[PDB]
Amino acid sequence: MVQPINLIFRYLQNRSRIQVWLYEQVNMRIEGCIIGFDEYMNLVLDDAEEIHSKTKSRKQLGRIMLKGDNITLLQSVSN
Amino acid sequence: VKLTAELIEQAAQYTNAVRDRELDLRGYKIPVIENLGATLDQFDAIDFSDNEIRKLDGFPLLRRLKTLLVNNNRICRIGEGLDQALPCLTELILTNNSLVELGDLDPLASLKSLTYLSILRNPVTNKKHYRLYVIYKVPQVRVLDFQKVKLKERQEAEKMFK
Amino acid sequence: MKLVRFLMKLSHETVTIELKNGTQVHGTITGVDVSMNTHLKAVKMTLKNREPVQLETLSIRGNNIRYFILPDSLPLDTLLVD
Amino acid sequence: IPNTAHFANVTQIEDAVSLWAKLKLQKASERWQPDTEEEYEDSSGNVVNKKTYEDLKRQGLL
Amino acid sequence: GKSSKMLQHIDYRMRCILQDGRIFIGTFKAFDKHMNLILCDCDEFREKRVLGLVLLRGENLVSMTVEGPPP
Amino acid sequence: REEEEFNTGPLSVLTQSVKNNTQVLINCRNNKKLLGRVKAFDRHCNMVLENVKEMWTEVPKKPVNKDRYISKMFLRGDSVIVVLRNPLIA
Amino acid sequence: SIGVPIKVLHEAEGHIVTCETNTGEVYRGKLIEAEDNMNCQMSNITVTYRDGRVAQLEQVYIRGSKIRFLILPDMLKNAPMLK
Amino acid sequence: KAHPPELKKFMDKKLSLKLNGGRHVQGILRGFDPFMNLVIDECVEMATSGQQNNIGMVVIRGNSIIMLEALERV
Amino acid sequence: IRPNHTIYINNMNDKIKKEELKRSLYALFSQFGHVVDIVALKTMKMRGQAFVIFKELGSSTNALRQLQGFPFYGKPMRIQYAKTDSDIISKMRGPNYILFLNNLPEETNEMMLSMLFNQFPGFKEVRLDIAFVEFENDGQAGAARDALQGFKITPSHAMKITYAKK
RNA sequence: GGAUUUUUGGAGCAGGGAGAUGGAAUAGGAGCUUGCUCCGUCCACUCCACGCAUCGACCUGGUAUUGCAGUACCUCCAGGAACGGUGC
Repeated sequence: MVQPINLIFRYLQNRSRIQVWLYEQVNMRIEGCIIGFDEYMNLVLDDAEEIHSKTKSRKQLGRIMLKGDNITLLQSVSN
Repeated sequence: VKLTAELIEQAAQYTNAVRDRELDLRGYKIPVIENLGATLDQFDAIDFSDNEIRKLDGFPLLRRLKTLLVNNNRICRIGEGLDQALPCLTELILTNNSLVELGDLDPLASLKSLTYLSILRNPVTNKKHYRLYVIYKVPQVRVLDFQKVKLKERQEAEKMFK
Repeated sequence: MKLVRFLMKLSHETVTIELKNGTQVHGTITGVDVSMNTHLKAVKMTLKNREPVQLETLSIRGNNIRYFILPDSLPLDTLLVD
Repeated sequence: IPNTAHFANVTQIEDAVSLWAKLKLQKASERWQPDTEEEYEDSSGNVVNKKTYEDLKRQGLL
Repeated sequence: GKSSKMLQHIDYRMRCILQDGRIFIGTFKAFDKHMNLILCDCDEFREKRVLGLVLLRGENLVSMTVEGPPP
Repeated sequence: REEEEFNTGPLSVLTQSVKNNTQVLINCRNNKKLLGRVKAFDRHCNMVLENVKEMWTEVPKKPVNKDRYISKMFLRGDSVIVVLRNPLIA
Repeated sequence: SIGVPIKVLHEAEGHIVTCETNTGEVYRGKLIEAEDNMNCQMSNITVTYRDGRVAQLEQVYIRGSKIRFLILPDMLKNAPMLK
Repeated sequence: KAHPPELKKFMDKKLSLKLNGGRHVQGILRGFDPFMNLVIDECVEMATSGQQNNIGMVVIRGNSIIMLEALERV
Repeated sequence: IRPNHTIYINNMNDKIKKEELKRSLYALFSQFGHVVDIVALKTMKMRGQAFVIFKELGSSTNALRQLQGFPFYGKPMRIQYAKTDSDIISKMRGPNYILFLNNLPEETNEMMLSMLFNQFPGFKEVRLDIAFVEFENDGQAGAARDALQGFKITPSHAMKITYAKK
């Protein structure tokens, strides 16, 4: 049995780039490197980028504090 | 034993086989259907079988009334204000009644929501071209005497008496 | 401090409640619980682009109520003292 | 259930109804009920059939 | 205090309006802290839909009113 | 603990509205902005206000804007989206 | 700690019932597992949605978060549900 | 309180999960959580045109979980 | 087959909808009595057949006798008695005064005679190929004598019921 | 007792484009009635991209099943698409 909190801790220790999809919003997602987490699934992304699938654009913001109530799915990317 | 508010408040009401709120008013021998305002349109079907009602009239405004059981009665005339009191009346069972002429079916044409009508075991059904006259006078009815109305019967009703 | 104790002491008053779907129900507040369960008697409800309907009783939940409307002669200064 | 000395110091409902069923069975058993308890031999064959109750005899003699 | 708002309408036919615009008219038998309504032999109006015993959750409830006398 | 967090956090921005009797605006999720003086607040942002003015815009379903006034009202903290404090009472 | 509709849903496990979701999906079948948080796990279930896409699956699991209503048979509405 | 969901029988089984906004994924579950969070290793998501895209090990939260159908006989 | 409260009609039109056919069967059965339940399926095993369970057995017998071979949606349905008892009925359940019976089966017990006489209301007692049934009411005994004159019970023989003499 | 399955809400808003197309009986403004011209609100038809694909309910014709049960729904073929929702 693999826990999701242990997988999030392994992804934060590996410092790999992960993409987070929003809830009830399939057009725009976020992508970045998760540095830390909390009990409320609050992600701290360094040099994050908002990717819009409809317009095919990417806007960088930097240090972003994403709440866990909006992130619906999180996948690991190689970029 | 006339139909009053105390007889309607003491009558049994439950769910029928079609999952509709039906009140069983059978076994009362009411000579005239009246004092139906105590139900406050809370019943979807009316079970008035085995009664002595002579005219199907005197009913108040009930938008929830969709089925009316008038089987085993002596109904010989229909009221002209049936559409103003029951706009959502779709089921009308008038089997074994006292209807003899087709002219009593002329106030029944005002019910645009009526789709199922039963006029079996009546002397009006034994007359010549009774089904064609019922199809021509009431085009909104789809099932007449447990029989589906076809296009050929509608064409025969629209051809004659046009 | 707690708004539930202030809302529970507003019984026998003709108020109005506007929901999130645009339906406004005006009536006399008769029962208020800890979960803001508003039980009113002889209320009038008007939905979005619909006709107003009068009911003898109504029970609206606390999560479905968006805003409230109190009369101007309501003692809000005296009812705020716990 | 009638009030008798049998239903004394009994305070619960179901106990009372069960003891009433018991007393009913006992008394109804110990009476003499001629309708079901009787041996008639009808004159239909007049030398047979003594298993006739008190009701079948009237039906045969009617 | 008394909490008799839900106990007075017990074993009675009530019509509850949903958030999407549906209306379920059924006999309210029991409730809970999450306002879970159990409507035995309920009808769905918006057309008539035969449902029967429908256990609707309290999250999709908006308003409830009395429909008629108890059966 | 609770009083220090209410007087030192964001709720102090509400507590400056009831102590000094200032006017603040509340933008809700129904595209309506109500400007008024906050009279009673709570931990769940239950705002009971007096002398409120609510403005919005509506379509015939060109559209047009509209506004109205209420003597005393109460709004729950769920529908409150934005709360802005500005020196508008002076 | 356990509600009476929760107890009625737990007592109706093993009967042919249906669960209509908030999106309109109706999972129908035998209720194999029914927890206190309205978690309905069914075996040999059938999907009849408001979309109408009727299919048959071996196992389905619908949580109580997006569950709108539940249609149960009237075999348990008489006893011991009479209060 | 805080009872975990009954996900012991669906462990290491290929199931299809539905997420809000009309999302569909298919993969093998690798664990459970009391907050209904599921870890799907080697998951494949269905696009709008119908093509399947492999996203690898993903984590789906319980706030957007709609329905999980087991494609294997348990 | 013994008469029961549930009457099963078969050889009907299976092209109509299930709810419309159930409503038509309820409207047909409402003229003879109160219909308690209507069981109608459209599967491959129960295609084109349905049944109506009523409160009284006499209304179901009158509906089976009157609507025997009646045209229903173009096809003449055949009505008959049910083989087993209904679940709803099992859940809800749990001239002269003396009548002379002749040519009665010896294998029938007193419970079968009580179930046969239960179409009439409550009688005084029963006496047991000859039998004597005495009722408490004169009209009930007359209706039982008029109903059991040639009844369909144990069809290897014919049962005859007549009024007793003085 | 406002941080994922119930009560302090992730809800709000808008229905593709064109055509010397058609109508506001009593309800638009301006060129300061009436007639005409212009511009930010619908329905009916036609054209491109019957908006698209899906399944359920449903209507016509042909066709198969005669079977004793407590039910999401129940034969198949072809045409039409009045309805529902899903993703773009």
